[PDB]
Amino acid sequence: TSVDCTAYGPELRALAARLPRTPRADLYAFLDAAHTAAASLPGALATALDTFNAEGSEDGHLLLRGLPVEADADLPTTPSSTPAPEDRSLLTMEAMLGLVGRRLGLHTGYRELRSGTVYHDVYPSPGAHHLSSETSETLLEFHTEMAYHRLQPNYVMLACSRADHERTAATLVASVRKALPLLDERTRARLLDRRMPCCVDVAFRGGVDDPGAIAQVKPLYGDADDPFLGYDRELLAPEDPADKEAVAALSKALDEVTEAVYLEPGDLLIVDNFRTTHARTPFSPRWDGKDRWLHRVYIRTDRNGQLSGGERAGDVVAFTPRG
Repeated sequence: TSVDCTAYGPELRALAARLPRTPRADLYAFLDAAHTAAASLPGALATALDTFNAEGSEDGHLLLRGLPVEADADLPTTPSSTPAPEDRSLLTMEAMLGLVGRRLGLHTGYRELRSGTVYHDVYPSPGAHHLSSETSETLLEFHTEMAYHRLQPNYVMLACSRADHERTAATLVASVRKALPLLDERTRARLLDRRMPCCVDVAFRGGVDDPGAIAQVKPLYGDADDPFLGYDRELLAPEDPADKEAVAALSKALDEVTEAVYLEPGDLLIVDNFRTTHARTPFSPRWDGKDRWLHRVYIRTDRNGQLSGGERAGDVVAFTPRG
């Protein structure tokens, strides 16, 4: 689902100007300012966000196009490392992630990931691990983000400050609502609410006492007529022949319903992480200071066990595997 925000430029630039200019120096105050400002988002944008937040969509994502973004020459050099300096001045796409993010829910950091930070710069880095956002030449395979984490976020938001030079990197999404109809009843029944072993990303490894402590992921769960999805192409490890068969059918159906989006500066993609897997195709970095640069945040909502009380936008949570 897409929303052309070009006409909202003036109003959005003004809302961004309401926010503290050094976000990380007091991130709780920054996100509180963004929440108050979110109540003034242009009506059609606010309605699209609230509708997506409550209902999701058949295609599993909400793409905002044409948000205000700095001209290329007016942006800093593309980052070469993580974490970001706490003194970094606010970028317009970060302001948009603050506004749009708080309209949906609570920004959340993960202790073991990206130094426990909340705003993550996504840029290519040499020798990247194959499951990493730092990849470029190799395809980043379809996966639900942190499917194995008890505190898995409802949304992953990606805002583009710079696209790759040749604009070849495409962000791919596959929605369980489009894939499900392609599966037969036997396959759906096998997957629904069925726990299967799942490895975790690099950041969360360590401390696994035995095979019994390995995370367990239900590939489909919830309402049988409109299930949530948990899938990770590389990490999910079905053991019985029937489970493998079922996961392979699910993998094929997701491939068959793949939708591609080329993020350009000013674009902000909201992925429904409980119903949609995402991936990114290959691109070749130039290592010239102007490589692809996205900003990523994770958003928790009141849906399914993400919150237990007292949480604030800006909190950083620790790891607990599902199971």
